[PDB]
Amino acid sequence: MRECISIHVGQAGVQIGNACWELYCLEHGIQPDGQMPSDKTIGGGDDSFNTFFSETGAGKHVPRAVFVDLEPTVVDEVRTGTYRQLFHPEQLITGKEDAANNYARGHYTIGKEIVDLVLDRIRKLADLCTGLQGFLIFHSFGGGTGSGFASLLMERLSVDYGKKSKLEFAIYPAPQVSTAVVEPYNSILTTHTTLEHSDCAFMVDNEAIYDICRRNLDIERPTYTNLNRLIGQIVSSITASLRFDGALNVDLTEFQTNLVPYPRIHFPLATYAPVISAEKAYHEQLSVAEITNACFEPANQMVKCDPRHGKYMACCMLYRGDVVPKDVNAAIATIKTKRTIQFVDWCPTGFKVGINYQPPTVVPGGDLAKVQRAVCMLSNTTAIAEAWARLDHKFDLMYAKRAFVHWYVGEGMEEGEFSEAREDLAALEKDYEEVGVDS
Amino acid sequence: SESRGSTAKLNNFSRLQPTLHLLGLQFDQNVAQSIITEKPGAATKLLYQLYIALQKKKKTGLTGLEIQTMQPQTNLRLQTLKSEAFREQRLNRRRQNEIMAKIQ
Amino acid sequence: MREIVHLQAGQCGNQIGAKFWEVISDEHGIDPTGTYHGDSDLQLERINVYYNEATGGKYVPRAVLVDLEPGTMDSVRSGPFGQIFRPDNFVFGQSGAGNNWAKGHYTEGAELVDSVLDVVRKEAESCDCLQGFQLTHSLGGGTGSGMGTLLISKIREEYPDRIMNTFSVVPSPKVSDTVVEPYNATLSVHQLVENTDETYCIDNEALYDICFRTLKLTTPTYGDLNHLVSATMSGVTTCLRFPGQLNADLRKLAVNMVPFPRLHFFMPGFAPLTSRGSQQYRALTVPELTQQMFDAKNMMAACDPRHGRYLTVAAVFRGRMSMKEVDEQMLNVQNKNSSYFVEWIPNNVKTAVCDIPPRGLKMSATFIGNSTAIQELFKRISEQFTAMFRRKAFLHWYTGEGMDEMEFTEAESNMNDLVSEYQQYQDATAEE
Repeated sequence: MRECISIHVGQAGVQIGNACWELYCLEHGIQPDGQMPSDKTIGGGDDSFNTFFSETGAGKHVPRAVFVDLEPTVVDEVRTGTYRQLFHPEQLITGKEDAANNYARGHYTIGKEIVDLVLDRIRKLADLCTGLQGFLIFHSFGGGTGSGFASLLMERLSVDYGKKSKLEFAIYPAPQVSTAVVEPYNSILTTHTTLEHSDCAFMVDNEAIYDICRRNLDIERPTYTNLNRLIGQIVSSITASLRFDGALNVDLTEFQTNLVPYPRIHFPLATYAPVISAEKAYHEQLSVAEITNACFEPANQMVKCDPRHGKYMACCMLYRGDVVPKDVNAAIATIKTKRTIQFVDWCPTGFKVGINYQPPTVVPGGDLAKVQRAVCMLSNTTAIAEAWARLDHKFDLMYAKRAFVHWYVGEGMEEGEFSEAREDLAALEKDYEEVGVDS
Repeated sequence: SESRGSTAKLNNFSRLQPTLHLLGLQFDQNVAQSIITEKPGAATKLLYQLYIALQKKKKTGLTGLEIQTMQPQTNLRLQTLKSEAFREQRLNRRRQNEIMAKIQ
Repeated sequence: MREIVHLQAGQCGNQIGAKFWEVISDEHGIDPTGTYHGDSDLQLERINVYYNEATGGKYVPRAVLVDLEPGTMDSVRSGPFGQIFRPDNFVFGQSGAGNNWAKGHYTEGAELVDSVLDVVRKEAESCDCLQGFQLTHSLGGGTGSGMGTLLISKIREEYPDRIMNTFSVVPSPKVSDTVVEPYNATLSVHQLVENTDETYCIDNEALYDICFRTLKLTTPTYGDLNHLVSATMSGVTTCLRFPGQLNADLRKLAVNMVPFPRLHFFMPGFAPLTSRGSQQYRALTVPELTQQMFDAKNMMAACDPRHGRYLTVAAVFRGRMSMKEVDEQMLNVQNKNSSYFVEWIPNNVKTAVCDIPPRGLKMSATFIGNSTAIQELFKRISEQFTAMFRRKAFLHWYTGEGMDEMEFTEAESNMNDLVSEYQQYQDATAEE
């Protein structure tokens, strides 16, 4: 049935996968041992866990995910954890040499060495599953492991399965803050691969996460754990109608078909809400109209872009928790008449209604409080094109006299790829501009 | 359409009403009642009002289309035309019944 | 004997069908187990229309559930009456429709269609003689609209001498569930006007507005709309289910209120739609029912019939009142409201009273008519289709399936012809 396989490449991908798995096990009552030792007091677990987990003959659960990394330090860090008894060591492939924010090595001289093993692993995992719809590839554009290895693996998975959905989840180099320097070098080469060889791509950064956490959660000392929790909540909200049911189930295909207006424009704008802390979730009346209106506020977006600069192509609304249809209808009636929100003269309306009976849960030790209902937004607008424009400007300004390029030359790769990626991104920006222009 | 069949008269009056109201004259329910029942005086009175208003148009200055600068008219008259059609139906609630008797 | 085979398509179609089955089981006195628990008289003779006789008096339903997603059958089976149906009729695929009509018709409409044709053929051969086939679905997705038209075409090709009545859900620009919804409505309307006897317009926004401004419900949900459509269906079908003095049947209704086969759309509507606190202060009489069936407030339309002229009107009553009141009421309405119906054709209202009152309610009566109000929906659908087809947005998905774009061109030509026909028949003048 509705079963999917998750792919985790790089340190960020591995940590995101761990956060997702721990969230799933805590929300489904799955104990870290892998069995059900709860023989005295039950606390749930009688549901459809086959979507992500598997049931053995002895009452054991096996996670279905791919944990690959070129550097063994992350593998060892996860291995020495308290959840080591859950997964299998064969799912965690170590490596001698790593990329560490380098594309040429991890695409030619490092990633090409471990290919057959991961292919056999994913073939075994697919054979272990009956129904397959899409994949959950977790990587990063800054990390060389999540850029070179991810590109070479997805180029083969695309030619091995043309009928299966190919998703994407990674991190965008923020214009203001950054971690490394050669991040756009890997980004300019990864974007072409993700555009001309994938169906959809989700783009997020960390600066907006920092802004929203300091503005709502009001933390002076953030940490990666909160970011991972937010990402896992987003992923769970997106894939909510798969593990469970509701009034109107929304599968991966159901929203993916409409979320792609054109083969070249497949970069939606996610928006999770409410992103609030404990004290921010008690003295505050929560309805649907307010949170839906807040979803279109630029301050709550995880991409730094003003929606008012462009206009929307396609909108996809999702909901999770006790939601009443009349509230959704009233919110739709309100937003459709809002003059602030812009749109084209050709799409008066389009959206989805995903009602999920199971409300979002909480975690002991986390920052998210107990909210009766949740909402997730995936919209398509041209105002986000500035990020690619800024990235192209950076690539042009640092490619003028070839800063930090001689290494890529010595490793072995064509210099013409830089110009090819540049012209492809220029054409993509031109297409975005043309689509944004109305009559 | 001049035909004695009152559908032709409906066609005529549907266009006559806004023209009656480009002057602001009251196209009146009892006026149409006397039109169909042929009570002398009402339609004649409105026609004479229109006649002397034509004389007013020819008296000093602007044509009726240029007269619109005096007092803004078509601010609610857009709704008035539709209400005129609906009130022509309402006049049908009493007047067209005899015509429909032969057609039913 | 004379039995009606019921069909299911689309998740919304499945839920409304389950609601209708539960409603009729409760009305006719059927326990959730499967036996009989009624206490009436006409609930044993003509009970075989929707049921089948088996050992121990355990009647079985007659409805085939067609779907592409296995998640709907689990949802509908866990209900209080989900254990009584035939699991063999639950023919579900493995891949969802993805709100695609072309993909659902081509990929998921080739290797799965054989089973449903086989089972419906078996059901048809099981009985002696039949009248028609009822299919309840929605145009919002590739499940209802994707295979409902194909199944209707197949059954018309196999058995041309049957009734094809459906209750598909029309879309609305104000309340949308699919981005490519006008594409799917476009594709479905062609099959509806080419290979379908009759069709009834179903809207959710109008029902929501009705239950908000008149019923005044606290938390209106899909269950309320399912109950309302089930009640409307029961009131429509009581003409044959419970015979009375002036009984009617589906085929007579279809012949009498369809002036032209190209125009077979209708306007359904119930009447006693009152709030909870008003139920104990009401006057059960004829003029009130006539007023609630004539005004545009109680109709389930996201439109206004006052913009056009009434073409065909049928008032189906269900109770024990009289005969003279209905005719005098319609006479004085036609006398007064003369500019609301076609003048060239008198007596556009059909009289029909069911002597058997429904269970739980004494006075019930539905309103089935074809007024001139769907024209704006048709023109707005045509406008939105032209707008999105100009630059060909969201078209690569359909192109990759294999079907070309000429289908859209011929479809839009067909709607242009149909709307031209509708507006030039709207102003049906007597003579030159």
